[PDB]
Amino acid sequence: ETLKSANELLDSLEHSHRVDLSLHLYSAYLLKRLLYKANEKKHFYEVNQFVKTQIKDNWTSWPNPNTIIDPSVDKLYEDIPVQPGEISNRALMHASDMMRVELDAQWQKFLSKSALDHDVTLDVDELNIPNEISRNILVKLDSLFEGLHDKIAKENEFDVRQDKHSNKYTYHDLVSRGCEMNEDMTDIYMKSLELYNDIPEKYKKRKFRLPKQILKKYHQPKKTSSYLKELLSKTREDFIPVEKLLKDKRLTSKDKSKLQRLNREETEDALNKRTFFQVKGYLEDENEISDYELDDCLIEL
Amino acid sequence: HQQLRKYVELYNKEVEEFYNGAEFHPSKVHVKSIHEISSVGVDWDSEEKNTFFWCLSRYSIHRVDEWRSLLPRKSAMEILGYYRLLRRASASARSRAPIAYEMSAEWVALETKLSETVMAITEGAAEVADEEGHCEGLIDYESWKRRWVAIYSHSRIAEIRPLPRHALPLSRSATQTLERCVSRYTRTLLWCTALAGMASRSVSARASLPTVVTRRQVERALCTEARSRDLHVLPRRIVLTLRKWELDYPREGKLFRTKEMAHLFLQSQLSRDEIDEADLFRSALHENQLLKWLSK
Amino acid sequence: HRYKPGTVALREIRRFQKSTELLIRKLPFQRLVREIAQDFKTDLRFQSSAIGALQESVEAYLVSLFEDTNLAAIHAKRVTIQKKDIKLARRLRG
Amino acid sequence: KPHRYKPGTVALREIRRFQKSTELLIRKLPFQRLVREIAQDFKTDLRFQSSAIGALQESVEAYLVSLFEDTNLAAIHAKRVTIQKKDIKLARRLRGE
Amino acid sequence: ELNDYSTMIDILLSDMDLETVTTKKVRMALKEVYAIDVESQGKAINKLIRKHLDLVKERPRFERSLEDLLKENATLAIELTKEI
Amino acid sequence: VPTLQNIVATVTLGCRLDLKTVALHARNAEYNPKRFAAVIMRIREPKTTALIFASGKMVVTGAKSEDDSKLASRKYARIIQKIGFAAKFTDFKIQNIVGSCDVKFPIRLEGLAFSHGTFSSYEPELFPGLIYRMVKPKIVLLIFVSGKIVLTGAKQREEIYQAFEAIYPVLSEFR
Amino acid sequence: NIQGITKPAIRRLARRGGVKRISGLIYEEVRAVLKSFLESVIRDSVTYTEHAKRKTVTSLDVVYALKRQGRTLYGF
Amino acid sequence: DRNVYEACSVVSADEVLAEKIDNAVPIPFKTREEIDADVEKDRNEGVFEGNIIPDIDLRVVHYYATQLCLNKYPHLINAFDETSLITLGLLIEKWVKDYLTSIQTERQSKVIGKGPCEFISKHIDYRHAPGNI
DNA sequence: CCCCTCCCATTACAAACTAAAATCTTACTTTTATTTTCT
DNA sequence: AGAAAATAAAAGTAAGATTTTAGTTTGTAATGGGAGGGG
Repeated sequence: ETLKSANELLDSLEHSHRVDLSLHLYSAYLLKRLLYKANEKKHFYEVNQFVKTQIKDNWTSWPNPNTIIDPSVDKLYEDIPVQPGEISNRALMHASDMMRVELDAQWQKFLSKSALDHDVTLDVDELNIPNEISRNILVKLDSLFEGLHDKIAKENEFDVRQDKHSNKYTYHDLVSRGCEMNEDMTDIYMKSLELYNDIPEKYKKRKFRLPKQILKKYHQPKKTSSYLKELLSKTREDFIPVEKLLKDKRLTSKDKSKLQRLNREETEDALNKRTFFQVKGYLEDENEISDYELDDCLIEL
Repeated sequence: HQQLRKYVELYNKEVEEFYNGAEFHPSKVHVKSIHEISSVGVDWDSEEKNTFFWCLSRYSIHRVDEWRSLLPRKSAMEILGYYRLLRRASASARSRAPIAYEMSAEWVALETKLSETVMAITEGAAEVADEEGHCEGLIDYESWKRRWVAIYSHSRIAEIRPLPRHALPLSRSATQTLERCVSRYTRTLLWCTALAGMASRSVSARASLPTVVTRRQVERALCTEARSRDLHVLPRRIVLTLRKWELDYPREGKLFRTKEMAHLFLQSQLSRDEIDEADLFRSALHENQLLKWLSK
Repeated sequence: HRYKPGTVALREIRRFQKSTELLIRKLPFQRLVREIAQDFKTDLRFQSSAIGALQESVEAYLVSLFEDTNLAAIHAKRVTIQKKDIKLARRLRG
Repeated sequence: KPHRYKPGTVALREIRRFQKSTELLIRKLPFQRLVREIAQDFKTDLRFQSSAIGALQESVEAYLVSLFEDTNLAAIHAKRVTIQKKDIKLARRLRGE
Repeated sequence: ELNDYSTMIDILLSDMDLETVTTKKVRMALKEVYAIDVESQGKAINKLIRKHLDLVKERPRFERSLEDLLKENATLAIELTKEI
Repeated sequence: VPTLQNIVATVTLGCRLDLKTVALHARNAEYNPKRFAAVIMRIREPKTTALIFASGKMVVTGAKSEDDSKLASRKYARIIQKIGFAAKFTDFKIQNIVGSCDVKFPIRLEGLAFSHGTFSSYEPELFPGLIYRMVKPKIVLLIFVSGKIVLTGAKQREEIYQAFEAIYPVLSEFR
Repeated sequence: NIQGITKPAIRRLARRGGVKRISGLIYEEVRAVLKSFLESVIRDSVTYTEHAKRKTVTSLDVVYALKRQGRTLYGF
Repeated sequence: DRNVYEACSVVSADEVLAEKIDNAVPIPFKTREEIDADVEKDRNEGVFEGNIIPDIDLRVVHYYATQLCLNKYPHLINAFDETSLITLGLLIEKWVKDYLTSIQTERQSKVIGKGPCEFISKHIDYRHAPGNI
């Protein structure tokens, strides 16, 4: 009967819902953000421990020597321009081949949408992204990662040299990196605000309150002498970085919990402002210096 | 005896051509264009074709990302697409280049005299030197005057070998531009060090979590930043200045006064041709027609 | 009626050939590339496409330098470029 | 008008002399006010250590020294008697803006 | 200024063979040597070339080698420096 | 109002197709007549899968829109023609459009089983959802526990929207 | 072997940049710029090849070498 | 499982995450249709255009980034989170659209206009010439 | 197995200090560049 | 017009006084391992 057709219809929907990664990465972001907002005013220690120990960082952290997952999309289509778990140049060349497939899909999707608006029929034999264009985009993507890696390597060498002489990335960093590559990230920044700030405000935090059973599990010790005030008075430096202060063993769990709550609130405001300005650019003074022009070269007698 | 005015128009006309240099009939360009009823493709106007070919000579197609602004209505696909057809057409076309004329040593001697004479008359129209700048401004020009008499006056560059003892004076309009330049760079520097560490908060020990900028972070930012950020390091500038001006200085002694800035320098560093004969003849004729024109 | 792709005029082909022709001869440039490789004590071998890519990027660099060199001559109210003009452009760019 | 027809040797004393904090081209107090004003654009509680302002000053002074060197080279190229605005504009043009 | 352009045309015609001379060829040579803008008053400019092209059939064709050009260029250059 | 997901187009090729040769010529199309008597190939950008018969009839599956299905069908016909079999693109016909929407209101499906059980069936063992068949316009729709009402069997966008509008008040009530 | 780049090559290159007349003593200076730039691109091309552990230099290595200098190249 | 990449390569990643937290709170899943529904007011105002969630296959981007980093940049292991991968897809989509946009007026806008469509245009009359395709 | 508080050994490092290298003051001679007289 | 002489400017030489840099010492906070308990 029609049940088999309906069963096949249901399986396709479930298969499509499983395959797409963007919505699953977003759901992980929304789960962590909603949990903190609903449980930051009270029980910050419980929710921080609950998130950190159960929804671990390695849930979405990448890349790893593990999770070498081959999409293998170049063996599926023809409308296009290795042993499992292998890490080699053959795998790298294989990875680039499937990247060009993804760029081709974006190229054809953009043109097809524009053609319909402007009422133009397209020749299907020329919709392929040009090889020179795609090769340049792959170089750009490669240069994006080597810029991040170069900064880490140079910073490590700087720290090592000073020591001898003396003796995590989020969408904020990706936006900042694009600005360093002299790209206009105003459009992406506006889209990032909607996805990461405006949409989560629609959710009702009352639904994401931690249950009593979980709260009792992650209880912290109580009635312990605080050491932050004594530590701050006797310190030598005028300012103490929060990251150094969070890992210090002279502070009790309650001391760190209050600092972590304050740090999370202040960092988010600082991160939002930092990428807002980096997108805007430092040329806000608008006191532009005129360029060497034709008028500066002519001779009058 | 009017070579001076004749040279001036020659210079002025050449300068305009060098700047405003950007013939071709309008046509529709399509990806299937093959060889040398309605036409199909994208419209390429005469001013667009002229701009495309002039830009191609002045900048390679590899720099299309920059000069595509001169073709506002043409996307990078259309510009690169047009280049692809022409390359295919040119290689498939039947075979059969402007040169720069090599001038004699006598011509450049005459031209230098003409150019120097022109600057003498036009020197009266130049802006005059300023009176004095005070401590309200960022730049202290007294230090610059002391530098020139002590460092740059010893330069061994042959082309500028007779060097004035004292630095050249600056006009008032020039000083304003320099004041604006350092303000622009200060914004660039702050946005690379102060804004970068905006997200790293600290605890006010000797009392919110403020953001603190330290010399450790500034030097780290200067050394580990991308070289395209054009961030300058003072100890690195000193060695570059000595090489640039070919100054002679002792090498045994220590260049930097303090170990900290000497250390900072170390951190930054580790982070029978018939073509020729034809061109010679054309150049000799080209110089001949110019000399006759001036000799009139 | 017939819908036909717009033809490229022959004067457009000649202008394109004038603009994009590789002015440096391939053989002398190839020998210079080999000398640099052996002067680096390098056993790596350069493909023909790699040599062509090196050449076509050299012309783009040289043309850009001559454009800056002409600006130096213009600044001195001169219509011909000299050795001192290239030296000034090199010093300021570097 | 005076000229040095024999380029001597730049001894280390005046090379080291202008590495001092008091001999820098950038002035102490005006640069501090400029830094604070620019930092005021960032709507956050941002503070500078005393040594941090000095470190920024050396970097800023390094840029101005480079700009002055190229501006003077352009002025000498044009045989100027007074450095003009277009000499700065030419140097910036040949520096890649 | 029209008489000034006439001298330029006379100089250009004195050193090119008249077999393949075209009004466009001389007009191109004007921009190549003297950088004068031919687009403005183009019709007036073209009249001068045609007028001058009739007068160059009288004299005969004299071809001077590279050596003759080099020695005469030196004479003109050193003489021009003296007036300055 | 509901968003369509799957589109199936019916395109007939005038020529007679040899499934064995086209599979070898195609880069990634897989053909095995033992299980299925059609050539399977997919294109990336439209994300459409086409079934290629030896008789020349071709049905594509996975288009996000009717116009995209025509574009996807053209590419499928172009690929077949590029082999050299002289296929022809004629008689384009959309045969089924599948649309769905989420009411965001959790609705129990047990009540709709017996409130109107003549044209609607709910076999919990056979299907997790409720089978609902409404007469006019002719679209088959399924009721789920969460409320993700899906619609299938329509022809164009005008009909599929009106089907939702008729059942919009029904899904809002019967909590 | 730097003399392989002959005089006519430089004269035509200068005209492309807008230079109409040249001194005639600049050829040696241009060749110095010729070699110096060629050193940097070859050095980075070989360096990028070692990091890929390959035994030859291809056009992509030159493209990546120029990208590190902020220069674009199109592989037509 | 231990990853969302393995969970997205009958049980979905949402179910794995729900059992990872013992179903303490509902899992906030937002489909593409719902995501666009919550930005339609700002989309109408023109503050932004296009989709805010990438359509590119992030699995392909992840595999390329894995191979690139594990072969050349070993210091980037585990250095990114979910938001970095989502934003990376948006930035890659931006690079492709960069090669197709132009300054077009109707004030001026930087959009995709006449040019790229007509440059590869083809008028087809299937009624009389169905062989063009 | 991972959380916590607490211990304790070592190391980092700013402050104070000593010391040696650099440089400033005074005076002088000697080389370099400008200007006046002369042919 | 050019040279040759005159004069003045500049740099070089020196020693003793004074400032700056470089080395050492030292106190104590900073840092991380570890045991122990508790779940």
